[PDB]
Amino acid sequence: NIVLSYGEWPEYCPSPTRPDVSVNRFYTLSTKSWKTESTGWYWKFPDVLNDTGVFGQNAQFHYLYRSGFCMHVQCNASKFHQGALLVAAIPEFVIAASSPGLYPDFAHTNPGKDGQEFRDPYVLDAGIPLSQALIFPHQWINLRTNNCATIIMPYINALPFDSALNHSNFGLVVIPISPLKYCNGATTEVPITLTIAPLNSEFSGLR
Amino acid sequence: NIVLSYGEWPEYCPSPTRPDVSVNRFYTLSTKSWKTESTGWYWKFPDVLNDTGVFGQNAQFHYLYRSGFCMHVQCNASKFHQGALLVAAIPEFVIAASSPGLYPDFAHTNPGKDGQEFRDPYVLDAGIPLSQALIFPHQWINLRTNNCATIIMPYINALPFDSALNHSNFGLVVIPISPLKYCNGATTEVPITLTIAPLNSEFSGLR
Amino acid sequence: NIVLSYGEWPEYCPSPTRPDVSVNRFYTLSTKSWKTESTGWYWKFPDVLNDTGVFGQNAQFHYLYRSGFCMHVQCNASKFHQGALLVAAIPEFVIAASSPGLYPDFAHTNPGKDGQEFRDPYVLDAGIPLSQALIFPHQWINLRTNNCATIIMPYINALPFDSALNHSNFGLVVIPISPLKYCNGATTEVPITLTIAPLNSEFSGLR
Amino acid sequence: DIQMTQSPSSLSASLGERVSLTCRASQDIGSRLNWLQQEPDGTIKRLIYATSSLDSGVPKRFSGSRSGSYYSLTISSLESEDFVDYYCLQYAGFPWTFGGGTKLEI
Amino acid sequence: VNEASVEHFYSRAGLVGVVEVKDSGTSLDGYTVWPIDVMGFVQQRRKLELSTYMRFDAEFTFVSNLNNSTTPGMLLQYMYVPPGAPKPDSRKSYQWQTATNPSVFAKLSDPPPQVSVPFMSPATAYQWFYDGYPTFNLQYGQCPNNMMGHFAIRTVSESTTGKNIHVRVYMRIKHVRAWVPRPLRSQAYMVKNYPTYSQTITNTATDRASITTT
Amino acid sequence: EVKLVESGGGLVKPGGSLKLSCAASGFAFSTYDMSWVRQTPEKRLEWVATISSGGSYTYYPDSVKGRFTISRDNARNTLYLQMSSLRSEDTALYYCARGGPYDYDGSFYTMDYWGQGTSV
Amino acid sequence: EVKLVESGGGLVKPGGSLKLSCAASGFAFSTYDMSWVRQTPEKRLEWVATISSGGSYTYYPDSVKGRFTISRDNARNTLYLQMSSLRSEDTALYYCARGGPYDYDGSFYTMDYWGQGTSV
Amino acid sequence: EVKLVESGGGLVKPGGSLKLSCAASGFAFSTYDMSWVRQTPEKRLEWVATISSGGSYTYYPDSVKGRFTISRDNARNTLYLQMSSLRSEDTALYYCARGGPYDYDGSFYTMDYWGQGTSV
Amino acid sequence: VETILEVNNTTGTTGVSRLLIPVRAQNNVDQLCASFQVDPGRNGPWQSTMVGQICRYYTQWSGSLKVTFMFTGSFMATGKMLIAYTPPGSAQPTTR
Amino acid sequence: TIWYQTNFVVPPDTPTEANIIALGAAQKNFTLKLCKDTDE
Repeated sequence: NIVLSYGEWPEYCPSPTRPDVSVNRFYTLSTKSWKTESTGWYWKFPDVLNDTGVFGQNAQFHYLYRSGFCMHVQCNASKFHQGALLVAAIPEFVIAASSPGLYPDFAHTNPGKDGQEFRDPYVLDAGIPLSQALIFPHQWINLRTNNCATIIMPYINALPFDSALNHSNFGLVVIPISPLKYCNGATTEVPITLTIAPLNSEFSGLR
Repeated sequence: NIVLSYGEWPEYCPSPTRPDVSVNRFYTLSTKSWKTESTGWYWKFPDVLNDTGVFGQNAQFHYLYRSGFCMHVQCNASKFHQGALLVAAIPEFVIAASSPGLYPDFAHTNPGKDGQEFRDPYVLDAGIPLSQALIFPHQWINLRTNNCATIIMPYINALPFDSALNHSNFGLVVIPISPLKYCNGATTEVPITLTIAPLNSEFSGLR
Repeated sequence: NIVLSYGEWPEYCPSPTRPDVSVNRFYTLSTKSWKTESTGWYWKFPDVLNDTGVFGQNAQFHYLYRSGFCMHVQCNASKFHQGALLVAAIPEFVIAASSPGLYPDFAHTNPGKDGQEFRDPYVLDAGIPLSQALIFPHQWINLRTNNCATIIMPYINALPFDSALNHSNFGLVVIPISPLKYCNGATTEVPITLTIAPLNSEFSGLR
Repeated sequence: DIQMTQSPSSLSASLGERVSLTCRASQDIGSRLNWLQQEPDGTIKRLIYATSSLDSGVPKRFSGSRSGSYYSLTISSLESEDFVDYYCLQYAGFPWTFGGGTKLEI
Repeated sequence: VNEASVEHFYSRAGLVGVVEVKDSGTSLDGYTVWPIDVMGFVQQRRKLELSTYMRFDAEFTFVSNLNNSTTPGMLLQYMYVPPGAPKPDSRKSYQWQTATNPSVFAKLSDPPPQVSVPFMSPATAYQWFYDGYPTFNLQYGQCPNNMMGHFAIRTVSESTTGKNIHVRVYMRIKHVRAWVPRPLRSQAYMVKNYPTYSQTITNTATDRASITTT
Repeated sequence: EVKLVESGGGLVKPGGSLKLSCAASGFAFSTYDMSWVRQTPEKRLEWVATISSGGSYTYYPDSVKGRFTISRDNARNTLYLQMSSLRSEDTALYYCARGGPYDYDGSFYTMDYWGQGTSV
Repeated sequence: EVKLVESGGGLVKPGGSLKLSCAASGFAFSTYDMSWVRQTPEKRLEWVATISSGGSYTYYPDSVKGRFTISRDNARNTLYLQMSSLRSEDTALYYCARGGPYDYDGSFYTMDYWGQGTSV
Repeated sequence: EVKLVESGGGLVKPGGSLKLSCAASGFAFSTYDMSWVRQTPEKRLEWVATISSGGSYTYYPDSVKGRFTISRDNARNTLYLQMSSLRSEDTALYYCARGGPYDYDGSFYTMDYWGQGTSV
Repeated sequence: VETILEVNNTTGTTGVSRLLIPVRAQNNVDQLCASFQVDPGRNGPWQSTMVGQICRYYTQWSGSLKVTFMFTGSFMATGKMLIAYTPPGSAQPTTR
Repeated sequence: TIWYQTNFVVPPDTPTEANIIALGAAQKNFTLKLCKDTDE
C-alpha cells in the first residue's frame, strides 16, 4: 500500500558522489502530538534533513543535489481513538502570506525538521483549497482501519540537478480532516511519527 | 452458515407471471431497538411485504401466489454488549389469544411490516413452548461470536398456489433468550435489522 | 510452542506396572487467584499428585516410580489486564530456610496439590537468584501476547527408579515478574489454572 | 452581530395551553440556533440544538421549529415546571449574541 | 475526449495585454516597452496555475489602431528585446538598431503582424510555482527562468506625431505540455507574482440553509 | 457505586397528588429494573410499586392498584412515582431500590442497593 | 455527567484583577472547547470569551478585546478567566459552559451543559 | 480522581482503641498499596503504618510495632487503622494516602494523592 | 542462554522490582527512559546475567552480545520507543 | 539508551504505567580465556 508517486521510482540519472546505505538510512524525526485542536503540519522536502546527520553534511558542503524520498507516517493510536489524517506530498509547495505582511517569513517557508503548524489548513496555506488536495499523491490515515501511510516520491524538478539549501522541491503535509476524539480516560495526545529515507541520492560540486 | 430450511431451495413449479430481480431485490425493513426489557418480535411471511414496493403491487393485484424467502437478520452490536437471540421461521405460525377475549385481534395476526411484540414469549404466543422452538429451522445470534442469521425458506403449503392477502404461510420470530446487558456508557438499544428477498416468486389471476 | 525440556520426550525404560490413559488423564488442579501483591507459587513434581485420584493410589501403594509430566499453565485474563509470569520447571528444586529456624518446615518442602506461596521470590527461596532462573526450562506468560505455557518434562534423576513419596524430582514455579495491573472496574484476581498429565509412567514394588 | 431576539418579552398562559415563543433573526444564521432554559435561580439547561432536535433527556412536551427568519419554540401543553425564563442562542454570527427573555406566567 | 485535452485547453489565442504608445499631450514618449507576461489577467492565470511545469512556444499578434479605431498609414516598429538584452530608453536610442533584437516593420493599415516566439527558458520548462529562494522576503517564489523577453513598440518618426496608438497583444500557446496538476486557485488574487490571499476566507462551496435541503 | 437518592416528599392534604424522584447514577440506569418500597411508621417495609427495565411493564400490588402511577425517565436518570389521592394511612418513608420480576437475568440484584428515603 | 462548577468570584474595586475557576469533571476535559458567558444584572446573557480545545486559540468579543485573559489548565481540569481592570458596568454572574467555534466536529455541544455561575 | 477521605477520629482516654476509616473511590482500590501518615501537633509528618496491595503484608515502624493494627476491606473500599492503647503523645491528624514498598511496579505513586486528615 | 538484567539497579529499589524498566504515560517525548553499559563482567546491570557471572570466572573475553527487550503492558496500549546503541568511542548521547 | 520516541497512548479504562524487561545473552562468537577465581 505504498503510494508510488506518479508511478515512478526514484532513479539515478544515467552517466557525481552517489552515497549508500550510510546516508540511505531511516531518519526518524521527533514525534508530534496530535490533539483535537490540531490543524496540521508540513515539512519541506530536503530542508527537513539539511541539519540531520550525514545528509546534513552532504547537502551543505556541496553545490548540486537530487534525490527521491520514502516518507512514512505512523500514528500510535489506541482502538478507542477516532480521527482521520490526509497525508499528501505537494510538489513545489509554495507558502503564501495572509494580508489583512505580504511575504512569508523565512521560518514559515523553511521550518526545519520540526515542521510548521498550519494557520489556515482549509486553504493549505497556499490559496488552493484543501478539498482538492487529493489530486496530489496522498494516502488516508483512518484510525479505524490503519495508522500507517508510506509515500514514495521521485525527484520532480525542471533542471536535472539543483541546489539543496535554496530550492525545496516538495512538502509533506499532514492535515487532520476528521478531528481526534476520545472519551475521558485516554491518551489525550496521539503521537505521529515520520520516517525519511533518501532513495538514489546524488551530489556534485564539493565544498 | 445459511440454514437451508428442510434442505430445499425454493424452486419454480414446473410447467403465470414470474417476476425478476426488479421484485427479487433486498427489501430492508425498519430497524427495531433491542432493549433489556424486550420480549421478541414476529413477522408474517407474505404479510410483511403486501404494502412494500413492487411486491405490494404484485400481491394485492392478483389472485394466486407462491414464493420462498431469504430472511436475514443482523444486529449492529458492540463488543462490550452481551445477549442472545433465537431467530426461527415457524411454518403455519398460528397466534392464540389468552383468556382470563377468545380470538386474536387482526393487528396481532397480520402485524404488517413492523412486527408484533410478544406478550408471552415463553409460550411463543401459540401455546407451544419456546424451549422446543428449535425443532423449527433456526439460527442463534450470540453477540459474543456472531451477529448475523440467514434463513432460506421454501414455499411450504398444501396447495400449489394460494392467496397472498389471506393465508400467511410462516412467521419469522426473533426472541431474546439471554437478555441484553451492558455497563453504563454504552448504546442502550442494540439495533436489529431484517432483510427480505423473495426467491423464485410466481403470480396468477391478474386483477 | 511446547518447551520440550532438554530436548527429550519422556520414554519407557527398556526391558513393572505401566499404566495407561486411565492414569494418563488430565488432572486439573484448583485455580489460584493472581493478584498484584502476589509473589509466586511452586508445586513439587510427584508430590502434587500423591493424593489425587488413581495416581495417588499407584504412588502410595508402591515402592519405585518414574514418569515425566506435561505441566500446562493457563491464565484466563482479559484484554485490559497487563502482567507477566515466568513459568519454569526446576530439577531438584531444594527449598532453603531464612535465618535471622535452620531447616525448612515440611509444609514448605511438600506443599501438596495447593502449592506454597514464595516468601522471597527474588531469590527463588533457594539462595540462587531469580534473574538467572531462565537457564532452566521455562516459558513466558505475557498477557499482551499469550496466556498459555506448556512444558514437557522427562524423568531427570540419577537412579532409574526412585521413591515417589520421599524424593520429589522437580518443582514447577510460577512467578510474576511484571505485577498485575488494571483500571477500576475489572476482575481484581486473574485466575491461573494448572493441568498435569503423567507421560510414560511406571511403577514397581506393589504394597 | 446577527442579533436574534425573541418577540414576547413576557407571556402568560394556562396549564393546558400551547405557548409559541419566537426568535426573529436579522441576517442569515442558518440552522444553528439553540434554546437555553434558565431556572428562577439555577443554571441554564438546553432544550433544542440545530433548531429541530431535542436534547438527551428533555421531555416530549418541548419541540423546535424553523420558519424563514422566525425561528421559534413551541411547548406541547405547558405542564408544570415551565413558568421560567427562556433564551434563544445562535452560533452563526461570530459575536455569538443572544435574545431577550420569555418568562412565562399563569 | 480530444476536446478536454491539455493541448486544446490552452488554445484560442487571447489578449494578454493592452499597451499604448502614448505620443500626444503630456506623454510625448513615442515608444513603449511591454514586458512579456502570461499571468496578466486572472482568467488566464488561474488556468495556467493548474499545472506546475509547462513547456510551450507562443505566437504573438498585434492588433494596433488609433484611439478612434481609424488605421492610418503610420509606420510602426515591433522590436523583440530577448531575455537578457538591454531595453530601449527613448524614441531615439541606439537599442532600436541592434541587429540581435529582431524587429517587425509594419504599418497601422496592414493585417496585424504575427510572429512566433520560441521556447525561451534556461530550464526544461516554465515554472509557475517555484518553492525556494533565487540568487544563492521580497524574493520568495520568484523564478527568473520564466522571463520570455520584452516587446518594445515605437512609431518610426522624427518629431512628436500627436496620435496615441493602442496595441492589443494576442498570444497563442502551441505545443503545450503540462506537468504535475494542482488544485485550482480558490481564494482571490490579492497581488501579482505571489499567492498571497486575504484574511477573510471565502468558502469554496455556496452555503445553503440546512444540510438536508435541496 | 450504585448511588440512589430519593427526594420530593413532604406533607400534603389527604386527596391530591405528590410525585417522588429517585434520580440515581454511578450505574447503568437503562438495564436494571427498579422498584419502590414504603417504610411505614410501624417500621414495616411493604412493597409499593415496581417498573420494568425499560418503563413498559408494571406490577401494582393491592396497596394502590390504580392510584399510584410509576414511570421512568431513563434519559434524565430519574424514577417517578405518583401518589394520586393518597389514603389517610399512607404516610411512610418511600424508599427506592433495584430489583424487578422482569429482566429475565434478574433475581440477583433484588433490592441490592437502596436509596435514602423521603418522608411524607 | 458534564459536571461544571464556577467559583472564585466576589467584590472588587473598579480597576484590578479577579480570576475565575470552572473546574469540571465527569467528561473528557481535553477535547471539548469551552467558553465563558456573562449574565448581567439585567438578565441578558452576553458572550464573554472562549477557548479552543487545547488552549491555543481564543476569540475575544468587543466586550473585552484586550482586557480579559482566558486560559485552560487542561491537566488540573480547570478553566481560567481574567478580569484585568474590570469596568464599572461589568458585574454579572459569569457562567461557564461548553461550545466553541474551533474543534471542527463542533456545533453540536454549543453550550450544552452549563455551570452554576458566581457573582462579582 | 483519586478521592480519599479520612473519618472516624476524636477524643479518647489514654489506653483503649479507636479505629480510622479511609474510604476512597474514583480509582482501583484493589491494586494500589496505601499507607497511613500522622501529622503531629508540631507539624511534623511521621510515617504511621502501611499495607500491601492485597492486605497480606505490613511494615510497622518503631512508632507502634505491635500496637497499631492496619487492615484493608478491599471490597467495601475502605482502609482500617487500629489505635490499640494509644500513648499520651500520640495525638495527630492521621492522614491516609497511597504508596507502599510492596507492589513491585511502585515507587511512582508514593503518597501521590492524599486524604483530608481527621484529628484525635 | 538469555537471562534477566537488573537494569533498574538503583539505591532503594529492592526485591524483584530491580528487573523492571518503568515505561509510563506522562513521560514526554524525546525524554530518556533507561541506559546501561554493555559490560558483562563489570559491576552493573549485567551482574545478574549468566554471562555476567561466568565472565567473572575468567580474565579476558570477546564476542557479540544481544539484549532482547520485552514489553509487559496492556494489549490496548500503543506507542513507540527508540533504542540506540553507542560504540565505546563516543559517550552517552544527550538528545533523542 | 532507550528513548521515548512517541508518547504512551491508551484507550479509556487502561493502566497508564507498564514495564520493559531486558534479557541479555552472548552470541555464538563468544570466547573466554585464562580461567581464574571470582570475587563473589
